[PDB]
Amino acid sequence: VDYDDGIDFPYDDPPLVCCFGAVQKEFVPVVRVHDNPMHPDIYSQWKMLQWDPPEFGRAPGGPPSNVAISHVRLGGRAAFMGKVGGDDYGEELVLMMNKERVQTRGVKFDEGASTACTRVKIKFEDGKMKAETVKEPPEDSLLASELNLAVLKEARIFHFNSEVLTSPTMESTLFKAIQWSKKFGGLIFFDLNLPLPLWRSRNETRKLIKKSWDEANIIEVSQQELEFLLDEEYYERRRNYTPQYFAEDFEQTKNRRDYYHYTPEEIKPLWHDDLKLLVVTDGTLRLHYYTPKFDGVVVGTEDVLITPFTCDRTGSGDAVVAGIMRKLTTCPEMFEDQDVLERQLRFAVAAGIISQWTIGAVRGFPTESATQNLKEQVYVPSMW
Amino acid sequence: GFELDKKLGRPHPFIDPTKKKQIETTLTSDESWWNWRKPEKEQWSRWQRRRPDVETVFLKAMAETGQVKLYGKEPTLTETSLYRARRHLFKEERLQAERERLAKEGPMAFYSEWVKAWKRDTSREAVQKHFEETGEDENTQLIEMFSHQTDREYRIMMGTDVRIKRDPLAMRMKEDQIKQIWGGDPVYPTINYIQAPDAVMDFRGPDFHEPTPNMLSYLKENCKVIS
Amino acid sequence: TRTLQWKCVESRRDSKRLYYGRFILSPLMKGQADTIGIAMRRALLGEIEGTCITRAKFENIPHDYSNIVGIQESVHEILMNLNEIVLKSNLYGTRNALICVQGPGYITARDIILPPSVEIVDNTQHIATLTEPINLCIGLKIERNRGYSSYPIDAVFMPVQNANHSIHSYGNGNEKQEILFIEIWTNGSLTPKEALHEA
Amino acid sequence: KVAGRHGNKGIISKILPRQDMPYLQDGRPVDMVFNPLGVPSRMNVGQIFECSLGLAGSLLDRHYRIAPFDERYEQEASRKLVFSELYEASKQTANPWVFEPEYPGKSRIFDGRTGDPFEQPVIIGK
Amino acid sequence: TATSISLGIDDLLTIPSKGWLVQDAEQQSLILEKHHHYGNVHAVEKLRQSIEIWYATSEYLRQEMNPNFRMTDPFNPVHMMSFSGARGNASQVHQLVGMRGLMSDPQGQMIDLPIQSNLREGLSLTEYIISCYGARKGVVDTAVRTS
Amino acid sequence: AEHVRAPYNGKIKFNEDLVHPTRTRHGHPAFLCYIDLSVIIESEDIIHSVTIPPKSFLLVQNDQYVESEQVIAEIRERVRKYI
Amino acid sequence: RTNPLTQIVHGRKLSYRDIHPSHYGRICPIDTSEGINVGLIGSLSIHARIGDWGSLESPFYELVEKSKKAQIRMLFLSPSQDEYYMIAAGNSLALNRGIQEEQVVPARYRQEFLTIAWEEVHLRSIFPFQYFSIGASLIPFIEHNDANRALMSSNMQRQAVPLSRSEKCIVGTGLERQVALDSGVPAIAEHEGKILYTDTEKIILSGNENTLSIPLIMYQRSNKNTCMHQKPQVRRGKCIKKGQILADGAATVGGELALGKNVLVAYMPWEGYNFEDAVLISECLVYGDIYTSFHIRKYE
Amino acid sequence: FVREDYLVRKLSAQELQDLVKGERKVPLIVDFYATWCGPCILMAQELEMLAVEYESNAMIVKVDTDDEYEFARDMQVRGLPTLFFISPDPSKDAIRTEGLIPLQMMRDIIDNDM
Amino acid sequence: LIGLYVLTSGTRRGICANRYNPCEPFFCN
Amino acid sequence: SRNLINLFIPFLHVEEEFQYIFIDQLELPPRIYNCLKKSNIHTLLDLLNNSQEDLIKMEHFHIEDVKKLLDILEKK
Repeated sequence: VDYDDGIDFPYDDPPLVCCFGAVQKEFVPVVRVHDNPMHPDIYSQWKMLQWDPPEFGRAPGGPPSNVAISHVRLGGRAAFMGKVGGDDYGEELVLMMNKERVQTRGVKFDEGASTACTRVKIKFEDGKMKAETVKEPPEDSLLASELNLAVLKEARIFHFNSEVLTSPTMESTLFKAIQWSKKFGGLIFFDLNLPLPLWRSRNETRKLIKKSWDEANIIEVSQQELEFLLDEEYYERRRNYTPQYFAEDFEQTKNRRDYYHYTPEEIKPLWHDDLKLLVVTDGTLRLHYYTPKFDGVVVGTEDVLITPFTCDRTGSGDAVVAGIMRKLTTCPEMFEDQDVLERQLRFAVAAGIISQWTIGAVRGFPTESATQNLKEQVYVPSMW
Repeated sequence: GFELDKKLGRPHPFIDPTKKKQIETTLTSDESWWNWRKPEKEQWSRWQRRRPDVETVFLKAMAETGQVKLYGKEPTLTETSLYRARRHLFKEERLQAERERLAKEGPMAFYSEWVKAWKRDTSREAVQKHFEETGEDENTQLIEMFSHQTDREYRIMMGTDVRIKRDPLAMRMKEDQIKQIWGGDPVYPTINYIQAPDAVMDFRGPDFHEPTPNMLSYLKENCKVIS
Repeated sequence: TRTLQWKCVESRRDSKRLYYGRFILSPLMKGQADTIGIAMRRALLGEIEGTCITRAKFENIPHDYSNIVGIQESVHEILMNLNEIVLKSNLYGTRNALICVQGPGYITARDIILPPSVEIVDNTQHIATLTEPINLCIGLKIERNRGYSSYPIDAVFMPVQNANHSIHSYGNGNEKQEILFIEIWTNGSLTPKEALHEA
Repeated sequence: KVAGRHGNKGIISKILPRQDMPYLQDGRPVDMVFNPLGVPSRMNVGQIFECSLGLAGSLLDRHYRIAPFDERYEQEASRKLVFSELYEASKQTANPWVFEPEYPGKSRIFDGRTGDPFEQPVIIGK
Repeated sequence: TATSISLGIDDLLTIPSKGWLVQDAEQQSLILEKHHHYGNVHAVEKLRQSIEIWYATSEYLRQEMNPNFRMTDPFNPVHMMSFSGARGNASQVHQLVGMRGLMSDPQGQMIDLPIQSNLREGLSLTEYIISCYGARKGVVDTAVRTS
Repeated sequence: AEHVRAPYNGKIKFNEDLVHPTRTRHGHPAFLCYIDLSVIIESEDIIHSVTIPPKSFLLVQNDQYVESEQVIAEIRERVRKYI
Repeated sequence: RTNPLTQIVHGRKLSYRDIHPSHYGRICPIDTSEGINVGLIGSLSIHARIGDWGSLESPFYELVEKSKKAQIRMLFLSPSQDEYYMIAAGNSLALNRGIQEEQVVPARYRQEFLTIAWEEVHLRSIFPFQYFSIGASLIPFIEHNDANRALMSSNMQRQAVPLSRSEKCIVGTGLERQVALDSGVPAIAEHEGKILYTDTEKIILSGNENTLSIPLIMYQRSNKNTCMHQKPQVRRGKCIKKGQILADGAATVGGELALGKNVLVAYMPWEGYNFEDAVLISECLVYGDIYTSFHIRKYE
Repeated sequence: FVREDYLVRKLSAQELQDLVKGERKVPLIVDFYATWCGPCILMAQELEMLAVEYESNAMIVKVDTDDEYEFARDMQVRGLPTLFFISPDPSKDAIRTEGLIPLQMMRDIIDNDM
Repeated sequence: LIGLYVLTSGTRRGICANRYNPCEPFFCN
Repeated sequence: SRNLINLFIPFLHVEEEFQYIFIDQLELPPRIYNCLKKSNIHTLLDLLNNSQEDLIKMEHFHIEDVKKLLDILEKK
């Protein structure tokens, strides 16, 4: 807006990344309707949905603090920008991030608020129960004057989710943070992770995210989010088509799973000038990538049935994003070299796979050497 | 050069580079039967990575200090096999260098490696100068230095015990070198295995079946036994 | 002043019944440190005496595996709590001591009536919990002995929990001198320095 | 008669005073001494993995509950788990004898009778 | 006692070339299995090749085991126990550091799945089940043999 | 049976007109050797010769590249199979 | 009733010599008798179940095509249906330039072993303890043991004496907690509520205006003259769910089977006192009461 | 004769409607969950323990989002797990929490704000 | 048998005794 | 016997006569904070485990920076 902040410094390696939003424990934001529910009380059956998940939950994302923790464990450096209350739960969240060696100088305390607590009022409009927000939680109440500009000056990637778009206060604060980061040369990473309200209608969501979509240099979306934003019914019809008499080629006879790679012309409504990399994730199975110059897909895999009693997919979406951010900062040729980009994205695939082998997102985030080991075990040496 | 290194046993290529030749051209998969053709795509193996071991780690550490020279950046299976046969010779060389270094610097300078809190100059001349200006001989100063050593540092220093004689290279290896002995972190995280030693098993956790009803109470509940 | 010196280089108090000491002795001629080390270790672990409760007499108890109304613990649990009580004494002979208490409350080691030659090491050591205003009288016998052994109490008299020593080269081979370190762990009935002198 | 969980069964033949037992580089005497010639003939290597990991757990205040056939994750999974935990126990407690880079799982121990070290390093564990 | 021979994971030494040999046998099996599916070899030819290639690989590992010890680790504890004649033979040592080879089902025939691993590396679950055929038969024969 | 393995890396050299084509019991093409064939491997340092005795299978081809310890030659109940 | 393990495995025995392929996942290939009944008394596998025709059934994970509801993918297969499914026990952690569905794994089919592509696999065996009995499933690092020693280990664990003081193993397989729960040796709440009173003899638990008194076994003799004894594992004011542990029995600590002790061990010859299977021990195991046990003999 | 294994009741949106409109004396805690959500397994065990602690001094209920998706969205549920703490005093406003909060934090809300 | 084998396994020889190509005490009884 | 006794006489000789408070929660200048992480210092226990002489030896730490840290330290 006006000037700089802090003292210019040689800025130790690896380059810092900043994660913006709400620090929460667990809290899966992406919620849709699944048609295969287990017993409502016997939660010992619910693990069967971890190894036959709904498609929107194949590699779930989470709060931005998950990405920061996962990024640090993968060998990077990260700082979290956000607000917590001055109560005991607020200290626990900060102590969790300090233990994981995430910088918390960008975390502001609000001594008059209770962490993760929203005051709402219950109404009975048209014979139905609804709630409306009376006072937002401290997590969604960071002000622009409370931004740590030293972090925004140092950080090379600014990362945020669409959960901040559900808060009037955070949305205004978000666009001041983006302005500062761009002024200092930072790249903007938009990890969509649509919360429950934003799944209601395509047109309302497209209007709501359009401004933040246009400010982003890197975007990660799931296959379900991308199809919802373009046309959900066209792609479902496309998946359900079966030739009447004979297959068009030998591969169509095998009745394999659909890994459709969207053409850059289908993606065109969502492309803009400043966008450097679009990644569409089909869990860890496929990573479709799109650049101004080229596009392609990285083939991955998953194995949660290798450990049926400890598998938990929560947080695996954050590990994939953290793995992308770890390689983008240290391998800047990823943006311009296709072969280099594919090799580096296989590192992100491996991180997602390991993350699904432990109960709890933070508890199961993998280290760099474990991720590198799994990548070399899974892929043939020519693909490393 | 060569043939003098070979005669003396100094590090040298097993095959003289001057008297080394290519292997011409071999069958190019069009002059070959099907069973001898290379697959078009590389095949996953589970044996595609070299097995980590102690010999690989020690040879690399010795290559960086110059004690040996290898053909390339990473030791071959031939070089690790040869190291296994002669590894005691190289360790003896390192142990001898530590003995000569102690005899040169004196006990104060040598053992101050394991007394971090000691900030006085530990050179032989400083030890002598302290003795003249204060009357405390070298043995008195050494006893004073060891009074500032923690129990953690003392246990590390036990590698210099004259009966233990730990490999000096082993004593100064960093964590990133050591963990390549087994090949780094396990892909399956160890936190899955870890349990508190004083934990009480929660029999209503997700990995437990539903509680077993009392057989009599179950029969009465389903109306097959009357009170 | 002396050419050959010894000193405590570290003395630590981990708890009331866990004492640690480290000692240095230098300079020694080659081979002397090995002779001192093994002889000192064997003396510390096998020749130092201690004193503890050797038996207990209960007033109205059928056997040591019964229960008493008003005591949370059983009779057998009482004996184990008596077995872990650390005492100190310099004198020999079978002494007797007494527990004569009225509940409810916490019976600890500080509630033992000790003869003038015997002392308790840790006051807080737990004996029993009384949940009723009852009368509990227990007679005790105490001995000072070596090694290890009304209801008999399996006494382990040895006060040195562990010992260690290391030998390091003093330096250049003028006379290939050596440095000896000795580490001692005791149960508080005597300090590590006192154990070193007694051995 | 005593036994481990790997078909290693033994009969107690001698009870020694603690000062006669072999002892570690921390000074602690061992509680039992097993014949190492019983392992190659019986081909039960699992007791070697367990004893090393047991020592690491005791020094780290950890217990381990490991489902069988961990090699399905990767080659030498048990070796990686045991060696990494041994190293962590050695680093955290400052007990370098617990993980020897020259011969992981083994350490030089001393004769309680004489104080001399035994010539070759010995596998120790819990 | 004074020397104190022991046995660690590191002492269970596999010969350096096992990885090369196992990978070569895997490649030949993979190519033959493909051409079996194409109809270029028949099922008996595939059966013979699988048994014979892995038996020869296992026998070559056992042959090279002693010279590797004699040349590179003469005082290896596992080698000294068997080579001196004190305890154990090459076959039992081969199970620890070589490969367990091919097992036979109760009705004479062999199982068409070689056990590539050894006890130090750890058998896979399928390999372990196959090895239970040998264990069950081994005690049955010994009970019959003494009777 | 006995298997002849390559003692060095290199290029196999022999006259394929001195041997008889055959199909092995594993379904592979090979040669049958009824003479004392001289097979040459040209390695990185020297050139080395392996004598192939008669009544032996030659599993490699002329000019083939072989690795050390690779099987190159073989010196040499009614069961029912259901598919 | 020697120990909690012997109580639980006795009822799972199967009385009738060779392992058959149809046994996998139903009858343990290791746990058998030693002597002349070998192969004629076996054990049921951990996940086995008796079906609707007196047949043993084992659960497998079904790999279903794209177009099917397939609510529960875990299905129990009787031995007749087993031969005609392609059952794989490998994993899918392998990728080359091709596609994952074309990678090959070892599988069972028609009572033999093949190597097929993943896309031809019908079922997966995914349970870690599927193929073995309880005794074999308590051996950590069992895949590094010869299968003959795993049989002798199952027998020895059935001869283990409960000790006066009990202690959890540092290293276990994770099945120890299941044995503790199913043995009935500990005390488990039949009702939720709060703990009001505990002593040596009883624990008083009250929940939803209902008070329960649960007696505790003290120094009770078992079938084989071993000592059974329960110690409270809860305190006053502690909330309990139905089915949670209240007291620890003999050879059980914190809801886990605890048949032994963790002791410092060295592997070396010592003057012939550990010749063959002989074992040399320290006096500290004697006066420390590490391996002291109670034995109650009844005379009539 | 056999005590039920689970204390927390699952309610429909219509059933939850009448419970909130009707007169209440104890604090009402409403849990939104889904059987496919991994963290809901952990939350389910904490709420069962909270039900044992608060026998009749609180009422714990749960709502499945697979069955009452529209109702959850109108209640401002942004993700799972989500808890609503509704006071028996009709003037006081309800408290919505997000994430796997500790059991002690639930007790403080019920005791001090409910 | 192992004790006798270790006892009578003599000195290391050749390249196992010296790092370099060489281009001991004497006892009266 | 005498030599053994002489070895043990000398022992009888006498002689003539914050973990849970991290740097991030302290409102420190960007230059001070970025330098503290340069030395792998995260918690205030590690900050108080380093001497004033040790704090100077690290790159880009000045004398005025030490005083500002102590001024803030006295305030909590």
